[PDB]
Amino acid sequence: VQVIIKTSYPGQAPQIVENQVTYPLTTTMLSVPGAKTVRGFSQFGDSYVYVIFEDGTDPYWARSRVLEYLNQVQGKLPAGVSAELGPDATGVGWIYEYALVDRSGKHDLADLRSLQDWFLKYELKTIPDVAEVASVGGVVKEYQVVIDPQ
Amino acid sequence: HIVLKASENGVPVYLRDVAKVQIGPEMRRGIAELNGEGEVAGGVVILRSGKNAREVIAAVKDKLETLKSSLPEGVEIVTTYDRSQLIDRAIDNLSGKLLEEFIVVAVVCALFLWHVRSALVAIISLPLGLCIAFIVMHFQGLNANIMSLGG
Amino acid sequence: VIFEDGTDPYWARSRVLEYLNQVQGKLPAGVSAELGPDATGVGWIYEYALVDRSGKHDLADLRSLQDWFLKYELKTIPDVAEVASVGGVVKEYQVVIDPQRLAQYGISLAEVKSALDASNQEAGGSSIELAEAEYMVRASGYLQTLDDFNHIVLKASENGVPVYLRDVAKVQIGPEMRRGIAELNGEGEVAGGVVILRSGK
Amino acid sequence: VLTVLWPLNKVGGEFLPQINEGDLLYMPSTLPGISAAEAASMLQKTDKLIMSVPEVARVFGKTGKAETATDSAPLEMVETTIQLKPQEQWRPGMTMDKIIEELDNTVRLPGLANLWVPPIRNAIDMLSTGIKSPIGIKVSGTVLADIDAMAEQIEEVARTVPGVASALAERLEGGRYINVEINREKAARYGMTVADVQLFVTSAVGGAMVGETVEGIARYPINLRYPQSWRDSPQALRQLPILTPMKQQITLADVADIKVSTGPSMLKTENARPTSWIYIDARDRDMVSVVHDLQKAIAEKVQLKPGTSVAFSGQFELLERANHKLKLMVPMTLMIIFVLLYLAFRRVGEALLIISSVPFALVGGIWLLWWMGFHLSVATGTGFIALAGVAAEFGVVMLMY
Amino acid sequence: VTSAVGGAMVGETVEGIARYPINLRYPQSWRDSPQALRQLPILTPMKQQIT
Amino acid sequence: ASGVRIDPTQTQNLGVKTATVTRGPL
Amino acid sequence: ASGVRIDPTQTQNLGVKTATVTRGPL
Amino acid sequence: GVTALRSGLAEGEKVVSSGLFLIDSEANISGALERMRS
Amino acid sequence: GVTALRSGLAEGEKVVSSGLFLIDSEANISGALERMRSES
Repeated sequence: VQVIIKTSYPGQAPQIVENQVTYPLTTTMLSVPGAKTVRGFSQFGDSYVYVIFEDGTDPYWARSRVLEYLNQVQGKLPAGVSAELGPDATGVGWIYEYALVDRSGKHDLADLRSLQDWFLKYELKTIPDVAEVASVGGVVKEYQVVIDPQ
Repeated sequence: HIVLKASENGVPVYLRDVAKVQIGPEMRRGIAELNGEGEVAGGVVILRSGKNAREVIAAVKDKLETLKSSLPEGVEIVTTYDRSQLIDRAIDNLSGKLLEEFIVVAVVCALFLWHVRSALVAIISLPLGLCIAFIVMHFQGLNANIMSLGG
Repeated sequence: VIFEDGTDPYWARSRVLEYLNQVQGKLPAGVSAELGPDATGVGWIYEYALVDRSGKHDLADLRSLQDWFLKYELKTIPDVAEVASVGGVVKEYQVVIDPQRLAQYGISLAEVKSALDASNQEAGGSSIELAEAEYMVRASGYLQTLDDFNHIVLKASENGVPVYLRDVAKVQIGPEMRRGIAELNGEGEVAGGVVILRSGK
Repeated sequence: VLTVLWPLNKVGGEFLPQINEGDLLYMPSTLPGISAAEAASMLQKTDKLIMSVPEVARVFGKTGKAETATDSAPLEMVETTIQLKPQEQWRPGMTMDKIIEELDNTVRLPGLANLWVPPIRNAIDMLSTGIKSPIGIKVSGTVLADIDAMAEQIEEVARTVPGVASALAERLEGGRYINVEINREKAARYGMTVADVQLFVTSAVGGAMVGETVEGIARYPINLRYPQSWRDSPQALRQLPILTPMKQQITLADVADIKVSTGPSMLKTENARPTSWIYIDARDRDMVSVVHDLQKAIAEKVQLKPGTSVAFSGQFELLERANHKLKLMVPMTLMIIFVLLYLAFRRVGEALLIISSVPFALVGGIWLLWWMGFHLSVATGTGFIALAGVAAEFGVVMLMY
Repeated sequence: VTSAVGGAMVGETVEGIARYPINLRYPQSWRDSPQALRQLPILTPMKQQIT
Repeated sequence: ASGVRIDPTQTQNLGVKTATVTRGPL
Repeated sequence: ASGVRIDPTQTQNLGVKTATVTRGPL
Repeated sequence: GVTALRSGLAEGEKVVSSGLFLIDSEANISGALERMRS
Repeated sequence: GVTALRSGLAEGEKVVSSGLFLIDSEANISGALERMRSES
């Protein structure tokens, strides 16, 4: 039984993400009722906190528990950051995996990644038992305003 | 045409005066490659841990048929991982064996019990001890898997 | 919030929280309704005090020793909902503004607070590729030296001659507004801590 | 029982038999420093070498993470999902292992540890222990440098072991940096607050997202930045054009220094304690025999430091948890079987004759495993508790007559 | 009132895991007693010195 | 010791978006 | 022996490129 | 939406319509183009 | 896109420019990097 906690902290050093988010997030999730191990990750601007619960622990209890503890902790976190609650499943829930390709060239990376994020990602999340439809790869269209310093 | 500065004259200074506004790619976090002959965008269906995989894959399988019409001309959807393909090969193997034992046993309990009805009795007991085992599993909540059929 | 007999502890909790949502709005902008610890006043099991008789350490040195060492080497023990620090003194970077220097240098209180509020944070500027390797760009700017306070820019003329915080304030280390006070054997004030047990364990 | 002790000291030990799913995942572990540019290029090259094997049908290379919390992998690590052609198409004498041997021999580039594990096998191994490889090593500590010095020794001693193919330890501070050490004095000069300077770091040099456009349901990111040229290299940053609030044109190196450094790449926080994992890929030998040999090599050729704590997680960890629960299980099985015999015949030492008839049965069991070339596991284990229940069943009906 | 007379916390420094409070305030003398507050030195936005 | 070679140059064969240079007016 | 040997068929798969060290003005 | 060129291409050459082939947050453009020739 | 070196090399030698990373990685692993630092 696992429940994820993903907090985003933009541009902040990996060591800063730890000292202000990850660490104070793992030490509080340890003393949570029925927590076996709490593995943590401090990436350059990302705080992944994995919480593993002991055997035979009600899945939707371990969830509604993390959330109540994630309240009294939402304060100890920097102003801007917000502790997001992970999806219902795990790495194992990766059932169906596919790729989008157009060999005619009429469509490209971005045209398809958007096709995923705003069409397939919704025509699929409406299916019961499907907790999430994660888009992988491709390119996200970005309005790049390039300033000329001169 | 994003206003930055405007004199009394009415002559303004737009964003276009200090920047080119181009459409580009964002900082990529995930990269997908296919058959080592191109980069593509994909997607993975996440199943709510503890629900039925074979169950959902079906719904998904057919939903893509409903949309094969709604897709832009030239868009192909290549699959790269279907866990249902295994479940079937794993269930047809347990069934295959679960059937073989039966017969191999019937033949063995028909040679040491040289009467047709004598062996018949034991032959009729299996499909029953079978059913009772299955009925229980529905109340318990044990779906059919290689492990719950290996027993 | 006291609940009636035989009411599931972790129900009464997850209940207060859902009600604390539709109420989080009726509250003033800045305020936030915090959720209390799992235990009660009774969960006060182990209570102790920190003392150094050599003088090599003082109130603040020990209260910090509690807040950032003991408070963590203890919360990792199961059944322990909280390790509350009691007494002692919290180190506080006291910027004492001289009202007279303000006028003399032509700086308002607001000008100070604002400038202060923008001279103590780090910022990341993406990464960059060198020798096929990711090079994170870290931009320093954290306060950690008294001089850093003393060097908080307030005003700068064309000349290039600036006016630092050190021109209108002494930056001294002091005690915070004490809320809890701990005394031991009526012969000294000390910092302590109490282990809170998760009610029912 | 004595003649069965030979097949005993001849078989290997494993947790669970290597189940054969239709596919398999390529995991390659590489040093921390790699960049998205070279990583994506490294990826395609890998896939071209995978697809080059006549057995595989599709390949789905994936470096970095997908849009979900369930994927927290970095751009430096890769998960390609390989699909093998129907089992009715493999070359003549091809076996799963004989395929994995051509994959781990065909697909390989300098400075790269190749791991090949089944899709589901893997994804489950990582949820229980965290390790992606069967054999895992956890070096816990409170001094980053220290634990790394231990992972580097333990790493190089792993490749000297008979059965190991590729062992690598993820460094904890193998990341590169370009520090912008702002100078409050130099900046205050031009009348700039720290924030004022930093804005250039995040937005001018970095691609800081400033806002989002809206087109219906969908969303779009907007960002500010100087052309890549002004931020090519460190030196370019030293001359990063800044327009001070007072309309003075200066360079970034006029309000700061910029120095390159080496530090944390990603902090693994297992139970608040920092830790480094050492991924080992051995497939030829049997698991337990490898880990045991790893336990010797590490023990003799590595002196621990104070706050350092080496551990042997992975699948071997799951085996020690089971072997302690099972060794406490035989007594139960032997006192329950002892009383169901004590009840049917009522005779004392007579029930001691039937219960003492299973040792000879276990004997026969092990011999078959040895000949069948099987590894002792929790799979074989159950096969003796269920086999012992049968030797007792028989044990009675041979006393009935 | 909050910052000059009171010890209003303006910000927090960061040193690793730990946290530190920062505050602004006139020396205790300008806020000793009520009368002292009646003559609490204020520098209006228009650079006028008043109480 | 597999002498199995492979083209190290990037490859894009899964369709590409192409437009052609044309002589015209802005 | 200072250095590290690498299977030429591996490096060529990586598509390694080399450049000569010239002396002159930067 | 269409830039005019002065020199470099000849009327008729095929050109891919994507600067979307290099990761924005730093794929050293110069060295990210060298990966497409040899 | 080009650096200058005050010293360390000698005109004529060849240097890896593409794939530098993975190369130096294996060079770091084979201890070649530590062997390089222990000679001077």
